[PDB]
Amino acid sequence: ELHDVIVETRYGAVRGRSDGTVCVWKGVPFARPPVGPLRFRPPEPPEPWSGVRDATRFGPASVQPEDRLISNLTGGATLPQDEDCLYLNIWSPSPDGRRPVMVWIHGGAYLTGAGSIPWYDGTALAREGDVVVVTLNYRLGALGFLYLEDAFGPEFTGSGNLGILDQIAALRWVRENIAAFGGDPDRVTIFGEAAGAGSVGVLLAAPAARGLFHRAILQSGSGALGVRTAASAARVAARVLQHAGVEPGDREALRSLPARAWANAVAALGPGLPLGPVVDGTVLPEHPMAALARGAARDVAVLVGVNKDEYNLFALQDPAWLGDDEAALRQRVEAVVGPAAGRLIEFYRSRGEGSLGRRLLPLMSYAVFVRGMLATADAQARVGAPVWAYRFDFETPVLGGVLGACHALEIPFVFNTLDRAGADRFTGTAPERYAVAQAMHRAWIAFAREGNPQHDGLPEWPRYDLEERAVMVFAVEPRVERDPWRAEREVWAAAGVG
Amino acid sequence: LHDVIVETRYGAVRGRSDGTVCVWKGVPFARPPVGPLRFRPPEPPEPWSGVRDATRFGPASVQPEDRLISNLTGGATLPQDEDCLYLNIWSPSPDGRRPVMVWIHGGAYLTGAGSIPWYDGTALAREGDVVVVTLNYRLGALGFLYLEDAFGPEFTGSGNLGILDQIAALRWVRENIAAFGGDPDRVTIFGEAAGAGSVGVLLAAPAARGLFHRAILQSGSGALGVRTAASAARVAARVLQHAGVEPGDREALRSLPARAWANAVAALGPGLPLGPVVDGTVLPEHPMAALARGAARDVAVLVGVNKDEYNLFALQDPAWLGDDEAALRQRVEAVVGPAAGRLIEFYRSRGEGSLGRRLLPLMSYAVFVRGMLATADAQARVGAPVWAYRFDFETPVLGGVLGACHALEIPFVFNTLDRAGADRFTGTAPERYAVAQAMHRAWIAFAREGNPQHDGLPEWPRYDLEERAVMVFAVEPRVERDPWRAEREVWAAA
Amino acid sequence: LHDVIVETRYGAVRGRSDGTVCVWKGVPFARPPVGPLRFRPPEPPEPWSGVRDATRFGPASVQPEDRLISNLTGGATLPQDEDCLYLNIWSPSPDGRRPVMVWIHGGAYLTGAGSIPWYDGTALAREGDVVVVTLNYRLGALGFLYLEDAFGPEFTGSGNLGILDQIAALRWVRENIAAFGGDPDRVTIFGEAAGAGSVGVLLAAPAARGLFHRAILQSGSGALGVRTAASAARVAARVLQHAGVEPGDREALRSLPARAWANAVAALGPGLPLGPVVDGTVLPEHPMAALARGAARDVAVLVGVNKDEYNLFALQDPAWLGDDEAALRQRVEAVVGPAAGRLIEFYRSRGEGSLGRRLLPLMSYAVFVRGMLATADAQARVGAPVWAYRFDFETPVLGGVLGACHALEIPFVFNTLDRAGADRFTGTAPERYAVAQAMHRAWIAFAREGNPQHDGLPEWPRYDLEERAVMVFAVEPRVERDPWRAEREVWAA
Amino acid sequence: ELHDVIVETRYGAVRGRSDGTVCVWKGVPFARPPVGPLRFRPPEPPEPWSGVRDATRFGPASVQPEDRLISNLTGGATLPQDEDCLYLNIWSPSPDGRRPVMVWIHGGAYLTGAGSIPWYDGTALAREGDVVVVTLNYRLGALGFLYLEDAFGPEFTGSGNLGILDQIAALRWVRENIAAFGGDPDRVTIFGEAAGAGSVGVLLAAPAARGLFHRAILQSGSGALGVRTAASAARVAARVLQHAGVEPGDREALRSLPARAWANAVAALGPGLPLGPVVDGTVLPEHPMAALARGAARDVAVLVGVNKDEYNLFALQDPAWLGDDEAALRQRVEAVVGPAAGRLIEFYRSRGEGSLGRRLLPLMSYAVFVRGMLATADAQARVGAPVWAYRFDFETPVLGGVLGACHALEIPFVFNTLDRAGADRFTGTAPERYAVAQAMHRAWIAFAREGNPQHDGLPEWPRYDLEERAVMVFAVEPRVERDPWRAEREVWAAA
Ligand SMILES: Nc1ccc(Cc2ccc(NC(=O)OCCCCO)cc2)cc1
Repeated sequence: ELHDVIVETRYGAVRGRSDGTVCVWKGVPFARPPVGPLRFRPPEPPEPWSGVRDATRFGPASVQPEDRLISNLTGGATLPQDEDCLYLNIWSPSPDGRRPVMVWIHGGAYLTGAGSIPWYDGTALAREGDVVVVTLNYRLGALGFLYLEDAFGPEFTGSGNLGILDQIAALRWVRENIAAFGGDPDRVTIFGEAAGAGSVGVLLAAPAARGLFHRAILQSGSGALGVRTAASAARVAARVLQHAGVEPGDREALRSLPARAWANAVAALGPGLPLGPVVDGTVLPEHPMAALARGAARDVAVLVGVNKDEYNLFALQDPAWLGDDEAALRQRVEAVVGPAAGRLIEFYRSRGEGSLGRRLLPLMSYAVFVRGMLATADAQARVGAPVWAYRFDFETPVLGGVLGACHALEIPFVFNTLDRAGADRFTGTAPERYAVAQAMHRAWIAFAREGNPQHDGLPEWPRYDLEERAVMVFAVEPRVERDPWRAEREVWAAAGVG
Repeated sequence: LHDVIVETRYGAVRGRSDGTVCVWKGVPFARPPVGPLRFRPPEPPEPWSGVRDATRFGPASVQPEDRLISNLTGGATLPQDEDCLYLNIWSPSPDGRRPVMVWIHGGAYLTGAGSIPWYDGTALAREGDVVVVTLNYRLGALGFLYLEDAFGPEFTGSGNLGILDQIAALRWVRENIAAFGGDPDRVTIFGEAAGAGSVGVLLAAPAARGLFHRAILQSGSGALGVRTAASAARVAARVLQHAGVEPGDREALRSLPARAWANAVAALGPGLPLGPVVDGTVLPEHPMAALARGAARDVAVLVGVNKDEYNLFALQDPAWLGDDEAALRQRVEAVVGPAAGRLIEFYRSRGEGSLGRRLLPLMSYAVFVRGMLATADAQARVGAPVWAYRFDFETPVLGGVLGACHALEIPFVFNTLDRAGADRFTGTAPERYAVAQAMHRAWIAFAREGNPQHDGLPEWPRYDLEERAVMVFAVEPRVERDPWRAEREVWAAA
Repeated sequence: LHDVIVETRYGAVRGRSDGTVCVWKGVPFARPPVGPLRFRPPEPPEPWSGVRDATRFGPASVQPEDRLISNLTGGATLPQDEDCLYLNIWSPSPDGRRPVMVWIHGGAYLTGAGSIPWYDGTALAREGDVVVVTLNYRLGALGFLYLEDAFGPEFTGSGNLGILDQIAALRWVRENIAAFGGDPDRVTIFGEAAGAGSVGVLLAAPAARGLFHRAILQSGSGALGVRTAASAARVAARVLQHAGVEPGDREALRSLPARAWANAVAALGPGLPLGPVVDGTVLPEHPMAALARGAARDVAVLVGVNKDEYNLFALQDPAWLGDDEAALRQRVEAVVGPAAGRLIEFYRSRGEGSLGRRLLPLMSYAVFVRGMLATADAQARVGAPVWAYRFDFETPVLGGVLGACHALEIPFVFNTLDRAGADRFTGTAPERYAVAQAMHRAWIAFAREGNPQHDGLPEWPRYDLEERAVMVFAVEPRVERDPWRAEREVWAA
Repeated sequence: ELHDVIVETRYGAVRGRSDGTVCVWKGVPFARPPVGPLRFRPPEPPEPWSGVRDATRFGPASVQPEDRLISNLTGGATLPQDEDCLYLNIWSPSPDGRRPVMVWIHGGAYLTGAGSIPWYDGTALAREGDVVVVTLNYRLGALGFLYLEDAFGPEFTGSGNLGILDQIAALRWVRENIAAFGGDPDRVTIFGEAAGAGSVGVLLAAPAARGLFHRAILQSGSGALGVRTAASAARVAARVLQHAGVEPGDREALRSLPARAWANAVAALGPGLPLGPVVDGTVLPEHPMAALARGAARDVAVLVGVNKDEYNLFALQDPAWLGDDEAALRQRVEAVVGPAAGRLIEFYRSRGEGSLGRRLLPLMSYAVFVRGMLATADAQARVGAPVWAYRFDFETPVLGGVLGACHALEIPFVFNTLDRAGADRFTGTAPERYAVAQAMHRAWIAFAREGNPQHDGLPEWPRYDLEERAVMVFAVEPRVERDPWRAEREVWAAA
């Protein structure tokens, strides 16, 4: 029942596949392959081709270190990978028409992820919403985010944010090329999770990105999340360069090094967030939250949210977050909040259950996730942009119930990909989950369509405002909660850090 | 007893009437799925000259001997054939446009038939002035074998062949029920267990749209048994290996004796191996996703469970009478997996007596209750009329170990308590007859007027998110609001 | 606290006594294997005149971070250098001739040090009047990279540089131990996990013979981590490609920073890539084949495992705690291959909890339990004295999922429960003191008397094929006969 | 009538009082007063005195916090305190004779208590048992158990165990001088309750205590109970020093600070047992359970036991133990047992009857009390030391019987001091208490004199061993029950 659909981009015709209800194009190039001279340089428009370019198979992902997250609790796979990775994938109802478009930037801490990830499959989104879904690749890790301005001078300006430049390039392709695949360029929605949600925050600042997207969705991330100063990023690059063996100012060595050595050279740094968005002063002139506050996205409508137990996912990576040892927990908190650690540890210890660490995870959830979201939601209300806010409370039962409503759990609900690549393992197989999944997926569609996420599956969902801070909670029973983090908002306001 | 002859679109059929009710039995709604037609979508029956007998039941679908209730009950093995696609009609008279009740029997998608005496429509027909139809759908591998991997796209819908027969039966009812005195614009489908599981699929199924206006789900839901295509594809290979049919061998697929499929499927073991599959054609999406979206907003639904669903299965596996900690824990994990430990902890503390007895509500909640409650709330949110029930009448038999077990409610709705072997299942208590009537008239009311309210019952509000009123079937009937409130939270949270 | 000066064959070294025990730290037993000495067999240090400080620990071998244990211990980054060939001596007095216990640490041949606090020999020395040596050996590529094909004949034996270092430390102990209060002819070698894996190699290795009279194997065997020459070359070729050293590029090989080798090992991926190699010289044949022939017929053995070793590795991979069969099948099949179907079926029926949790014994048996019993069988069959143990004390951490996890016995054996964050590893139960003492004292009695029996324990029979008696450590010590009889049947067939 | 009886200690003559059946000396110093310079120093033998010293009145208690848990229920007045607190009290039938000696080390969590408290009154034991009874004061709180070896350097080594050192000084005094008061120095039994029992357990680990006792009784406490590691005590000492306003290395601040200020600083740390015996590596070379496991007390014969509802006393402090609030109860349990909390609560909830807190109270009894008893008892049996186990099941009916057989209830029973001020309120007024007391009062007497607690008022009382795990139950009808804690020992060990 699968049939071909052939469409011509400005650069060339591509052959994709349709069953008559949805068309899918995979591995469509939105930029020139960023290799050789183009490596550590911004994306350029793709080179034109004669003939019909095959889009039946997914394009190779950016060279990345292995992430246990994909392998351990998802069957997942080791992603097929290549330095020539600048490809996008399209799901759309029909090439005739002008449907709203949803543009997905994946997370994974700026080190991992792909648009091709099975749970990001756009078949359900395209069918349900009468919308177009695009997933794209952006350069990751050292090849994507190494800040070489201090190390290698002006020729590497913007090197800190080349992945962001990749996301900008893909958005330009959407505005330039999406019509051929059945989309409307004036109703484009960008949505991302984790590092992708960070990327959306950065995109919201970037003057270069302006006018590529009316609406943005930031899931389990914010413009604060992972963003770096030029100096901090310059030091990281030197540590990275040293593992690579590349002396600063050595152009021959930087091109010569194998891409896999670049992935490993970052991997040697150790667990955490070694690379992120850089405030380089060109691509990112200022901190994204600073630009957010000044009103850069006042015209843009934004939907932003977090999961109830955000940091709990990382306990799988770092098992100390289960122990009761007080000294170590302080050390982890110190890195997050610095000198204010003493004040916050005292507050959170009283609340919650279990070991001190179990009670401390909400502190971590707030600092990394909730603080960014609340700042994001608050900033928009002042500037007058319509904004809606959510918390994902659906809890996976696997691994004892320690995870709860953890980081990355919410993705199958938005994409309606519960059945995709045996997701049930991560979230469980409870029948109620379809209802909440349908509630979130249709809300996102509703937001992408009319700038209002309301639909019939959900109770009346009010706009987020400074006064009442209404939050829609996705759970087995959805409800709207006003200022749910008020205690957390105020304590962080008084503890010097918020 | 006088003969009654009716005309279907395909031919005349001869039935029987006692002057109160007319019964037509083994009326064929589809062509025999044999030879080339085997493992293929249902086809219209071949026209016959003459008046075809509708006095005798057709053969049942080929089945293993389950004997779960039959060992307790007087019940005996049904005659079986692959040519089993027949429906049975009881009606007061062929004249008229009465409300129609279409019954989907349970048995876990693997056993049962419309010919089972418990599904006799005489009582429903006489009391409520409706036409009641009972039907056969294809069971097991011949009904539900997912062959798309083995033989490719050509056998699309193999996963849902039994549901397609139900649709064909529903299409037949629109064509022919007028001839027997039913109104095709008033068709209600009602089922128990796997029957109810099929009912939830029908609310999703696009091809079923407009073949019915109402649904009744007993001890089952569209959550029950439904599998993904990948999950269904793996099950087929195990059945084929026991069958000894190579994937891609069409001749061997046809050459194989029909009985071999029952053995091949049965050898795999207890569970819900086969059920409706979310293949994307018959079932485009999981049945539960359709309920939330409001696909069944048109349909008035009556959904419920028995008070002690899981006790029935103790007849094969007797641990549930015991206090033994180790055995009960392992059983819980098989059904609910990672939540078992904590779930066991919550249920142990409530109630009295043995651990198994305290644990059985957990298992009732996992298998049956969860689907029923999700159905009602999806309907409540979209505002479709929904009523909920719990059946609390318990059987005295077996020392009361069953209580209000799975499948006990069947004679109560059908007013067939005095049918053979029903009382062995239900006991012979005098109080049971009023209980059967109280459910029965609310069942009749739901088909006839869309509201199950009647004089025997207290006021029964529609199910809503806020109050979640549920009618409790008991010697003294009462509405209980949000009876599952405490249990709802713990499954969702930690 | 006073300085103590003690004279080794190579030089004077300055230790310290609290009045009860004397400790020497950071005593060099070989020339630092740097520069030209890098990737070469260990050589005795150049002698020095005068007094060197031996109050401070030597540098550890360069190693990847052990996040799994380091989170539980909390320890800062380990000071590390290619110049890492140091051992540490605990003695009641430099005067005397006591039996000697020489410790080889685990860490999968890439990580660890003698400087790790759990291995502190004071409690054994103070309680047992024994000399304890803890040592560092070259780790990772600098210890175990097979370079014979890649860089030619200068690197004969390069697979076993870390094993050669252990022998060199044992030679230095032989000549110099009398000076530290040891008897150079009463030496028991004991290790855990990869340390016991080296012990198994030592029992097999011809050159090791006579450097030790007794062996203790905890959670390890001569099978552990050992690669055929063929397997080692395959892993070795990968490392250079990661490293960016071309084969034959000798100067780049010597010039490359030691940290860069460790990064290259991490790039190969998770597992046990590096280990002792059957090069035909250091290891003429496989340790288990040599043990069966009688190569270690002289050596007396105490051999054992913990009850639930593999639970620890579930922290890295939660699939073992989860029910996801395909990953578990991929995980189980990779070590046992075709046999896993039945084994997975065999284990599935028995036990409690998740499929992976029920499957966890399968991995424990494949990696540890089988090698232990193979080692014990050979020593009994050849006529060597051998004793067998199982450690059943359970950690309460992480909801008690770890149970008697891998390495749990280490604080009990050394009686280092008081050391920082050991109680985090072991919990706060008082019973542990009594369990530690049972482990503590029988380890002492095996070194001193050659028999693990002591008055606190019930009758401990020698492991033999007839009864297969194994002493079971728990809150109440008991002997269980043929405890794995059921599991032995299934694995063979 | 009370008339003077005069005996001369090595340090001088003492004037005590005889009723013609029992002689008592109060306020006898076994060490020079640890005040000023002697503060934070090991006890020093008293300077000898010429003359007849007044021993008619009890000596001052160690400076200690107020007690309300039992003091409010019974009615105790505020204890007289002074930094000069090192005094002991002797009960003896006559200065003539060679009796066995029972020396009592009181509980109070190393912060409170005294030997002079009426419940420990030794009159009945001497009169009934022909034994010498000594009760003593040891420095408490900050002065007793602060570990200053790290904070203040070598001069304060062993400061963590001064209270333990105070007890040792008294035992030496007993060895040298007890024959003067009509006792035998080599037939000495030490006995202690709660923290007192901890002191007895700890003393078994300490080398100097060896030979100062021949037998030991540990009641509702253990060598694990309250004992802190060198780092942990250093943690508390650092917290104590900050609260005190004493800079590390400032001896002037250390000496100058008022004793109450030492008590006030400790209170500010918050609820629990901040101070306790320290494994300093001098006084305490090893953990007492390690010392038992090594066999250090293999020759010492021990009698050890617990009460049925030890932790119920704490219900008076915290009503949650009567309440059904799960979240609050779990946090108190979690603080103690950490990761192990969840499974044991399931086990404990599975057993028992009544409220959630009621089911969680035995959890705290076993963790804090029962497991410590068993570790001591189990260690003793292994080395071949004679050991005996008991359980006291008599329940107080006060405040609705919710306390049951609470912690410390046996104390008046052991001494047969039920009529002493404030004891009837704690035990109730049932007639059955005397019958249970007589068997309990006499069992301690018989063990001290003969090393065996057996006597006629009790049924045949088997030695506790690992094989049978026999435990004598004291009740209105006393009975032997075997392995009464069987379920807990397995569940606590196993999973
Ligand atoms: N991913 C992975 C899988 C299996 C193994 C097997 C293994 C691990 C360790 C040892 N021996 C050892 O090193 O003992 C200390 C435990 C590791 C702490 O660094 C043996 C086999 C290792 C890593």
